[PDB]
Amino acid sequence: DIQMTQSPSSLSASVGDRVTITCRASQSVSSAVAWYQQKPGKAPKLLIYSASSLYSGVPSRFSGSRSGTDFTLTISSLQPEDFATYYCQQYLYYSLVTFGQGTKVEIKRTVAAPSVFIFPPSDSQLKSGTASVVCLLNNFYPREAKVQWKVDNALQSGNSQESVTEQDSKDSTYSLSSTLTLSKADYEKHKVYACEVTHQGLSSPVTKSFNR
Amino acid sequence: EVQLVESGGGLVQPGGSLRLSCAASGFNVVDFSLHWVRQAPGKGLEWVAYISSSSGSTSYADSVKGRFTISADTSKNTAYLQMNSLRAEDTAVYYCARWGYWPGEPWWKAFDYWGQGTLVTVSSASTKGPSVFPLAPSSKSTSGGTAALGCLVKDYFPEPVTVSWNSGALTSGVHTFPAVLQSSGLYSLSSVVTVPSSSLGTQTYICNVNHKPSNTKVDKKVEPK
Amino acid sequence: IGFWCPRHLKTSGGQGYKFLGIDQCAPPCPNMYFKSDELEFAKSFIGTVSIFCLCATLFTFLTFLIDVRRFRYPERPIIYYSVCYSIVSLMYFIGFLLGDSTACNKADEKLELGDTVVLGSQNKACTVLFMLLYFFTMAGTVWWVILTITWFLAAGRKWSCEAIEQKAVWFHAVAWGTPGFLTVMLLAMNKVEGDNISGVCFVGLYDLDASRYFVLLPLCLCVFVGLSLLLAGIISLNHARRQLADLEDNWETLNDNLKVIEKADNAAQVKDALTKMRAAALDAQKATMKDFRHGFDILVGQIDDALKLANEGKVKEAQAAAEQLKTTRNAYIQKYLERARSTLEKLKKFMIRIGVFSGLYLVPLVTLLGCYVYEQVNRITWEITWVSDHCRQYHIPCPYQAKAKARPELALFMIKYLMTLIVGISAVFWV
Amino acid sequence: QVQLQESGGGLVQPGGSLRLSCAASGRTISRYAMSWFRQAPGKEREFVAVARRSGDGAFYADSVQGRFTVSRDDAKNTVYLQMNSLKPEDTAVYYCAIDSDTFYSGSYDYWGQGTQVTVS
Repeated sequence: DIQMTQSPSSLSASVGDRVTITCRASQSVSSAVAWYQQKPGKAPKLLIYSASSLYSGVPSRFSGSRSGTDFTLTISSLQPEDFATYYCQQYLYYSLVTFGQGTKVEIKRTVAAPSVFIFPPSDSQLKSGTASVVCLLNNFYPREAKVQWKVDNALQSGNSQESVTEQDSKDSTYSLSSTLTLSKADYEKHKVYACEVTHQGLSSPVTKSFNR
Repeated sequence: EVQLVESGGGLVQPGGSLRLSCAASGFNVVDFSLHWVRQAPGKGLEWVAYISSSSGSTSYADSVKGRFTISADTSKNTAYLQMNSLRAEDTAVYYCARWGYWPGEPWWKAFDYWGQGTLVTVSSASTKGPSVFPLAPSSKSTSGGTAALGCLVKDYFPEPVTVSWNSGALTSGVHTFPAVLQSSGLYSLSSVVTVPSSSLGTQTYICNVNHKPSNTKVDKKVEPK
Repeated sequence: IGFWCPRHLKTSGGQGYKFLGIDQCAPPCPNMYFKSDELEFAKSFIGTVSIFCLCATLFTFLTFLIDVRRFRYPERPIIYYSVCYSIVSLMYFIGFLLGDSTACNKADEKLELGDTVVLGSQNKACTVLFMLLYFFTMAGTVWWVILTITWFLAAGRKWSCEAIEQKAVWFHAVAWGTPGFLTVMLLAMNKVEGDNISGVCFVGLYDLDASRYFVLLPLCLCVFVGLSLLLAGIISLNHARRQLADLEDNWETLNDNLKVIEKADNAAQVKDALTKMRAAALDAQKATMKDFRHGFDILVGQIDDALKLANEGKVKEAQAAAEQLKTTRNAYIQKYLERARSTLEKLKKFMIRIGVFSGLYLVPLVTLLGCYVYEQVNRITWEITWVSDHCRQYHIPCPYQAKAKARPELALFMIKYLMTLIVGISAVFWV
Repeated sequence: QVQLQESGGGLVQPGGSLRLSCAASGRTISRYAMSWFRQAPGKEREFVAVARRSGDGAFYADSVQGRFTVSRDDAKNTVYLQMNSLKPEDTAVYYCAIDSDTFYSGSYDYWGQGTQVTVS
């Protein structure tokens, strides 16, 4: 019932920069909010309690603020270990626990244009009755990148599934893969399959196609 | 040192039952309130239930009210939380948390110590081995420079599976995408490499995929077209 | 050549400050800046002003003595402020009555006129007029500073009446001692001078060093510390007032949430009202002797019990548990609320009174300080046009560089003498 | 029905500094984003910088990091590009585009004209 809104759902700061996270409550909850840190694959760890107090064990770079109904977690010094998802929790009663959407903190770097490759389905797939075509990106930093599947200028929807990796340890890059699945008789329609990718680092969409 | 451990995670049928146990070593269950926080894969944390062993103060979330149940005892120093009529949206990881009692600092401290967490999954289909299909790059697809090679494994269950190139001989430029759920309830995984030129090193690449529940060791051979 | 003093107007007596630089020069008993008729008008003007300022300051001195008590120590420095300006108003009355008898001596007849202003403390009946005017003027300023100290102590540090009263010996040591330390310095290097507009001796009239360091500087220092403590007091009470305001808002939402529960039904809105009351109780407890927050702890514990019994589907029992909060609410926290409604009673009664008293004392003083800095920036020019305008009758002094014309305005000096007395009638609005 | 105008440019000496502006008209700016582009002879349509809506993100390319700073003024509906260390090899027409996608995918529809920059 007490909805919590966390607008900056993805922050991007370089090592040594300033990170601020803002949390807003629907009701005028008292100074009882909690800030957590969850590394990928591990349990969350408490950072700030009572909306201003600092937990024992965590470094002193974390700060907790409250001015009215607004709550702010600020990390002035960004160490390489402070790369995790931070969650906002109000706690007024035991049964009124509501978490925020959470903010992802990722390494800021330069913008790289993705490289687009398309692979035709294998000969073993047509013998199984299901044909699958894949179009993948490679080495692009801003995660926001969309693809569309065009079969002779036909805008498909609902038959494409996307998967994106976590940030690479070496060059801080993502990689997106889009899978389109068709049946045997459906794969025989038209002559070409094309995937176009639109990105902020790409001035114009890049189209890769193959004939059938 | 006080710790919280969870047990009972695994694979269950939709609409079935499952029991989860959170054992608290050190502090007793009567001096603290044990909560349960659920995190869907790729989503945020959400609150499920809590128990207070002092008097009995069970409560649940609105989405699970009248469907879940929770219990705790002091003799074994653990908390039990049962499943009734599990739906597909309940597949997540469940964390066991500790919250103090009013008044004073223990209440003002939120969930301080969290458990490891056990992953639960609904099993609408039986386990089956992966089917691996190769991704041969085109002959004109960047001939002479960097090229992308990969192999596709599809229709496998359950989640944990691994992929190795030449029994782990390849490390540079290897990307393994996260697994995704298809419309049939099965998993599909993509793993690709970037081998520049030389006709992919003019040697036959292999994807050794290992699926322990299906005890399969199918090794696919990929060749350029 | 340089500067010169004529053979006429020669002292040969109790040397003091050197007029216009040269030794043994001195000013005349006729001031000769506003000569002839209007000098005597200023004599009657001072006597006219001194009557009204005597009738508004000595009138208070006999008025505070009717009660003596019942004006606490955060009312006290004004009774000694008006006593200090009771003397100051009366010395200007002494100057009007005497005229030009002991404000300057006619000396002997060895020279032409012999009428010259006394300088230094070599002659009696003038250093006394310096002792009681300057010491009780600097005291009157620092007692106002003490009043701003007491206001800041009683509104910023939340000190009680008796805690400040314990420091009464310390305040009297400074307020009678700091002007007392200065009034014994001036006697050491005899920088006391005479006067002709009002026949009372004072310091800094005919010098640029005495007025700037020992008159202009201490009032400006006392004003600066006075406004600093007054501005610190007004901002500390403004913030106190905000705590009482939002605590009263929390009490109001507690009260009307209890009202809306006590006349409603169903198990839906009772949880929503209990949520708001729990938030309000936590806010009021953290707003913030230990018994009050203990009562808040019991209050929010009963809110927790009501929430526990309301989440189980019970309405009438939850209603009884909700109405049970009054018994622990009236006897624990409401007494402190009435205490804050009896001691914060209201400092606006003092805030208005200090605001009016400082308001009607500062703007005459700033105007008085405005003429002091107007005197300081032009006295050198004023002396050099005086010696050039009257270079005909005497033996001609400094024909070189005698090109300056800036006649002083008479509408500025009687304002300075006015604002020196209007500062003392600001205590009649307190009583 | 939305037009975009840009300012700045002209013949500038090597090592100089410029402040290029990009102002739109007929459409709000508080929700959209803009991208600085670059068209040069030989290699065409490269990317420079992005300022999202409120300074929540400033993203630069491999060649323009550090020396390019973007400031945003939503009240005037204009962003500014800061030139620094002007290497005269950058004889290119700087370009500004509007981000027509609310999820920052980079859907770039309205084009405008752009401003040319010639160095030495």
